[PDB]
Amino acid sequence: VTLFVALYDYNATRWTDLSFHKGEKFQILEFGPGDWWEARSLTTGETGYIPSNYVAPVDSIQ
Amino acid sequence: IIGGTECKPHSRPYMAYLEIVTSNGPSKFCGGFLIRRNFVLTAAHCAGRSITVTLGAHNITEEEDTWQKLEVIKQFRHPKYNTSTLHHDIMLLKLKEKASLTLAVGTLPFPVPPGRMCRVAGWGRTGVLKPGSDTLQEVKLRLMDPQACSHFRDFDHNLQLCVGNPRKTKSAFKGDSGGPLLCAGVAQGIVSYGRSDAKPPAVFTRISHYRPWINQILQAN
Repeated sequence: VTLFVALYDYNATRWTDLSFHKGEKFQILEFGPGDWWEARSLTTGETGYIPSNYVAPVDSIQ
Repeated sequence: IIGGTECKPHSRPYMAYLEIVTSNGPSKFCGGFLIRRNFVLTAAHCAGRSITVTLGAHNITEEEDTWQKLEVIKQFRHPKYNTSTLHHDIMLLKLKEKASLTLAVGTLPFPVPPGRMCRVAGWGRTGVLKPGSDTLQEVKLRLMDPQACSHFRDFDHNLQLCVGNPRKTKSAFKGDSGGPLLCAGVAQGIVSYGRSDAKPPAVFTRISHYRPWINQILQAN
C-alpha cells in the first residue's frame, strides 16, 4: 500500500523534492501532510517530496 | 553549506546533527539546534519514524569525548506544516534525557532588518553535486529584502526570511535544513528550502513568528 510508480517525468525545483522519470518506483514514507508525499526512490535510494498527482499505486493498476 | 569554511571545532556548541530513521530504507540527516537541555529546534521536513541527535560534534564520523548522542522521545511538528507550500517548516524535538551543558554543548539564545549579515552552519552539501560535509561548516549570508524571493511561489514574508545575495554562490543547501540562522549572535531563522540548483536566496523559517507556539510547547513539556 506504499509502493507507487511515476506516471510522468518530473524535474524538481525545490531541493526538498525528488526529480524522477516515468516508471520510477517509490516507497511512500508519509502521505503528506499535504499534496506532496515524502518518498524514497527505488531507483536512486534518495528521499524527498513528490507530487502525489504524478504517481499511482503499483499493485492495483496492472 | 556552499561557499563557507570549516568551523573551529566546538565553536558552535548549540549545533545538533540529526539522524532520522525512515519508514523504508536508510536514515536521512538534518541540522538542528539546542534551545533547552532537552529540546532541539529543527525543520518539520526532517521528521521521521525516530530521530537520534548528536550534540558536541565537529567531524560527525569521529566520535569524541564532547559527544552527547540522545534519542528523541517526542516530535512536535508544527500542526499547520504543509508539504505543498512548505509553510510552517518548524519542529521541536524533546530529548529522552537532558543534555549536559559543557563548553562543547550549549543552548542558543533568542532575541531583523534586510541588509544585515548573518551566519548559518551545517553538515550539508558543500556544492550542488558535492557530498555532505563530515565537518561542521559555516557561511556568512546577507539577509535579503523579501522581493528577492519573489520567484518562490509560496514565499510568505511574515513566516519566512529570504537569505543569500543572489549574485554570489554562498548558500545553505541540502542537509543544512533545520540549522539556525544567527544574526548578531541570536537565532533569527531556520534553514528550510531553496532551489534545486542551489542558486540563492534560500528560504528560512522566521523564528520570531513561532515564539508563541514554541513557548507553549516548552511550558507544557
